[PDB]
Amino acid sequence: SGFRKMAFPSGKVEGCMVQVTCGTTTLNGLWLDDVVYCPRHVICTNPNYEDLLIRKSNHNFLVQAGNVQLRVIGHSMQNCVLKLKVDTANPKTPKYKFVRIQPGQTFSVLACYNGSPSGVYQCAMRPNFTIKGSFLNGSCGSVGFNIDYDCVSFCYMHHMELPTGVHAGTDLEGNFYGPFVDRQTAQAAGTDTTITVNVLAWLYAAVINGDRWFLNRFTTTLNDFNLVAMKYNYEPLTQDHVDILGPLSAQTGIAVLDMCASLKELLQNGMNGRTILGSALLEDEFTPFDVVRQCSGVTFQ
Amino acid sequence: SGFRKMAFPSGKVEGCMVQVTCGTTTLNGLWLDDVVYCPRHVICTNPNYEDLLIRKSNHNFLVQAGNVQLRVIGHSMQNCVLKLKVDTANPKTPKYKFVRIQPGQTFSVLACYNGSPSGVYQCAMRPNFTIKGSFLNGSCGSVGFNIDYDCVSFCYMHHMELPTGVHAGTDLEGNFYGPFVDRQTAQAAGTDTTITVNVLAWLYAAVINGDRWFLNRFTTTLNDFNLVAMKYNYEPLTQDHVDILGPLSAQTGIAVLDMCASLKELLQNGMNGRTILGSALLEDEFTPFDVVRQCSGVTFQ
Ligand SMILES: *CCC(=O)N(CCC(N)=O)NC(=O)[C@H](CC(C)C)NC(=O)[C@@H](NC(=O)OCc1ccccc1)C(C)C
Ligand SMILES: *CCC(=O)N(CCC(N)=O)NC(=O)[C@H](CC(C)C)NC(=O)[C@@H](NC(=O)OCc1ccccc1)C(C)C
Repeated sequence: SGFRKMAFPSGKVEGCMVQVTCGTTTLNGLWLDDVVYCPRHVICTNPNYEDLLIRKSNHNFLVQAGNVQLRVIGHSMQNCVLKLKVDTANPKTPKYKFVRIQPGQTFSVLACYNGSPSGVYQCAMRPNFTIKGSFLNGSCGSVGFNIDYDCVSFCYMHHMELPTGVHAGTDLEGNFYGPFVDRQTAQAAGTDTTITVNVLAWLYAAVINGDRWFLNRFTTTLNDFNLVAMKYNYEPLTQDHVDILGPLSAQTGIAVLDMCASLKELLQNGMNGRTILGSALLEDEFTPFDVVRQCSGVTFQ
Repeated sequence: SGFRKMAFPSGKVEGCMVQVTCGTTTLNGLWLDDVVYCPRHVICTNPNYEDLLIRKSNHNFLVQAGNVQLRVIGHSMQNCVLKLKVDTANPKTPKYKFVRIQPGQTFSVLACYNGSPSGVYQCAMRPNFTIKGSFLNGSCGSVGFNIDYDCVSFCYMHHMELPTGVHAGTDLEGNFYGPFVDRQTAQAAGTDTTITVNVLAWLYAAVINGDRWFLNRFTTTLNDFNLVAMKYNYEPLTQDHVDILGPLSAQTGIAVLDMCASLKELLQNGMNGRTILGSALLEDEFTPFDVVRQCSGVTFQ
């Protein structure tokens, strides 16, 4: 027992991280097979990146993999990522896929500086397509991922920090999550919501772990719950959401709509001093899969 | 910016994890050079472990390192750990040290099942020598660690779960943290406290990240603060604690005793609906070093 914001082991990703330097810009690069993927704003000197990239050579790009020079033999822009063809394949390349995630889904971030792993932490993709990350200068190029047995599902690469301290990047094809662009404009995250199905998943994590004080005798229809959800800036709850909670429902014996009734009183009455899994807030950054994995015993290799 | 419960990259530890099986017990083993360290209750069949270990052979112990058999050529008890001498050194052994930590200090846990990494998360050693971990059956043998440049400071190996859902283990010499033993008795964690210097470190993390609403014009002496600390089951604050916060003090310009005054009103008045770094609680599982590392940019390799 216990419940913790837990990341995937980072070792498979640590082996793909590299330092890309061209001009006076240094950022992080992701090395898979013979390509280094990195943010295109590593390119020298409002920008017309196609224009600025024709102006570059291969030798402009200094790729450090630990202590080893990586000779770039080609380059190419893919949306907002750069793809640097190097003469050596990464012998540590894990099995991988580039998969775009939905808001509501979570991933682990390996924050990196100068191609060196710094820390690992778990995030979710916010309804407004930002992420509440932890990133300093030089962190761009650091990737978000999930593991599924032995396969690394790369889903995010980090690009910029928005004025609210939240973070914006792209999937690994260079397509930004959300209405964000890799320049300097007055960009701001849009109004965010709470991920209802994630909060419900976490209430089931609380019940699996013996926290039951918020449980209750009441029930409610889907439509009535949803009337209280929007009132509190919570995402609508769909029937699929309810089916995805089925396993947690059936394991704890609490009907999904019954757990909704409890979320209703929690939203309407607050938490009256108590805590749920050591939190005084309704946590929304655990999916039903995260809960089932942490409270069943699933591994990865 | 941002502030997140961040772990060290786990890759260096992932490479040391192995599955130890003897009898019908399977747990996790830590493979460094030619020794596998593991909890001694892997031993077969209230126990007199010296008695039960003379009754074992080397071949009793099945060590799996991924897909590879590891031949045990010797064994030995060290307090509550077992040391299994194997015929092959771990070529992935990082530079390491076995260091015992103090309550108040933090570490990253690589939870493992059957010798396979499952997740990584950040913990602290509670004042009562437990840890609020996240562990299921078969997790014992999983280690806690810190990284310092390239060196892995192993500090914890996990052994058991206490009735409150909190966790107890040993440093890597087999000496338990706290008055806990590796058998089945009516053991229970003792009354815990809050790590004051850690909460103050986190208030500075909040101020470094733009959360300032709890700041205030007031000051207080050390003795007066400590009168309010004990009243709220908070650890006493020593002068050394204040010196260890010096850098955070000097970086934000807020005197340590001034930050104490703010912690006083927070304890006495609560948080009045607001949140600090996205928490509705006063967090105590970040040390001053954790804050400085996350809000300066430090890496490890
Ligand atoms: C690649 C460098 C890096 O490490 N970045 C991540 C920084 C972080 N803390 O997440 N990325 C940047 O520093 C980028 C570099 C550009 C070439 C993309 N710049 C930023 O993220 C700035 N943010 C920003 O400009 O957002 C748009 C904006 C501009 C003006 C007013 C409001 C919003 C940030 C200030 C460093
Ligand atoms: C090594 C097996 C393992 O995975 N463990 C970690 C379990 C966990 N969730 O952290 N360890 C155990 O299961 C140990 C095995 C013993 C051989 C050490 N057992 C426990 O942790 C039990 N806890 C326990 O007995 O605590 C003492 C106690 C006994 C009776 C009443 C109150 C307290 C636990 C019930 C599995």
